[PDB]
Amino acid sequence: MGQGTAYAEVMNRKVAALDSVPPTEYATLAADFSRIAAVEGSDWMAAYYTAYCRIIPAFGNPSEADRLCEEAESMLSKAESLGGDLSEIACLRSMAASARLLVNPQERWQTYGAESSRQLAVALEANPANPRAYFLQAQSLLYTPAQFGGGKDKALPFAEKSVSCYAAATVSPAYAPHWGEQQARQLLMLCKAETQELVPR
Repeated sequence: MGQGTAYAEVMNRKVAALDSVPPTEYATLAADFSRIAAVEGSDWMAAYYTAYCRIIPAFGNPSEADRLCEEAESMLSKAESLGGDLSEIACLRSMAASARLLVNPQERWQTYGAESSRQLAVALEANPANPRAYFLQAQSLLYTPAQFGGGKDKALPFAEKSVSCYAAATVSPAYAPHWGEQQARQLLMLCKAETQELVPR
């Protein structure tokens, strides 16, 4: 609709639909972000979203999660090469390892779990204020099968951390990633399961 020709505007519409559209349909959008990245005038963010659109359905697609990881990883590498936010792409990389882990959630812990953990450490180091970095940490710790010495107990500060960050998350310029906001919020309930009565005020 209209010539547009603006990198930010093209992404603004795509990102807005991205939240609304089912994760299965990310395949359509991944291609578009990739198309944007191929053309000049694009930024690392286009690569970020391209990988994102592959990684999210990867969790629900163990059939070729590893193969789609290859595409996502290459795009992520481009983001890293350009000099974009390391933490944001680190978060995507940890998820990719996690998605591959789901194929065999009994033996993949040693390698893929480690990959996710390694990337998360990178995410926290790169951007210590990153909500997604804490979110993934809380999620990983919550669902830790005692392998990493985790548990909801260790996910307690991480779940609250990510949520606390979203509270101040103004979001800029506009097409900045909104994903994980709702997930972190519900994750906290899962992480604490405090269920403390607080109706009276």
